[PDB]
Amino acid sequence: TGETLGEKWKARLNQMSALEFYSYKKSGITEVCREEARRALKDGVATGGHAVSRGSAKLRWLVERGYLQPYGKVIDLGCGRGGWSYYAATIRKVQEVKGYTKGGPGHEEPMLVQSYGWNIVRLKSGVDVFHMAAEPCDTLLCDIGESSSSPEVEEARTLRVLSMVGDWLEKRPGAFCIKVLCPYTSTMMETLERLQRRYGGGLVRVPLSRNSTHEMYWVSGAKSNTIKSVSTTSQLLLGRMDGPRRPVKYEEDVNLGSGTRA
Ligand SMILES: Nc1nc2c(ncn2[C@@H]2O[C@H](COP(=O)(O)OP(=O)(O)OP(=O)(O)O)[C@@H](O)[C@H]2O)c(=O)[nH]1
Ligand SMILES: Nc1ncnc2c1ncn2[C@@H]1O[C@H](CSCC[C@H](N)C(=O)O)[C@@H](O)[C@H]1O
Repeated sequence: TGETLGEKWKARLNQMSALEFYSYKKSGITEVCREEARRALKDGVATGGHAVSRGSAKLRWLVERGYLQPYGKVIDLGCGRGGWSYYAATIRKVQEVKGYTKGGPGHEEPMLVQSYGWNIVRLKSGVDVFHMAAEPCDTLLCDIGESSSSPEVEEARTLRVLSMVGDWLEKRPGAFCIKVLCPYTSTMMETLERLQRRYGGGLVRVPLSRNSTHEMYWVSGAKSNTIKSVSTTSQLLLGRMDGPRRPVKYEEDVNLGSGTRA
């Protein structure tokens, strides 16, 4: 014993055969159709309203449910191509969005499309956020966390993220959404519950997430129990390994429109 359910799921995950993992990573998950979005971005239709990545539909799913209500100044730590930034520009109460990513050889460089509100969005690449000082903001976004086959490695990097956002949350942002890659260890649930008492909010699982990751999102509009919501998600991914394979629930990708904003 000694293992959490999430630590049990990870061990079983690492022991699946090639196809067993292949047919499981998207068994029963929701997924937006990205075929026509890439073809228009590959060609260059910047005013078609196409999302730059799958991150737009994931963040949209959270906002269309009030899991957070962005407004005012928005900071997007780890913007990559800008899926979260280009969607936040379409929110009415949002007035300004600033993005920061690393980019480089093995990372995503920001894309410049013109969906609705593109003129208020800036994406500065080559920025290490862990060495960047925190600014006062209205809403804070963070989608940083690379996957590892080791739960202890995912633990360490997830903790590095939550310490970094500690000074950003200290700038009293009104709303926030922070990616929690590994929330299933004993220390994480201890850590997250400590940050919750202090900064509020709650942990949420997104159906668009693959079953190959235990990531959950720490949003400001939720008030779910720390240990209960994780264990519910740990049991979900475990139950999806045992039974028969399930189809993917496809849905239409988000369209962000076009045009400028004053
Ligand atoms: N048994 C098995 N487990 C894997 C494999 N690849 C990843 N896992 C696990 O998947 C976790 C995260 O996978 P990701 O690479 O981030 O995303 P993905 O679901 O694998 O998507 P793909 O890269 O297309 O396979 C890793 O931490 C590994 O623990 C594999 O090939 N076989
Ligand atoms: N220490 C760091 N500082 C700044 N950016 C980092 C970073 N570590 C990783 N990143 C970047 O953060 C990004 C997170 S993936 C972001 C995807 C985005 N939310 C979308 O919807 O498109 C990656 O592209 C990675 O290159």
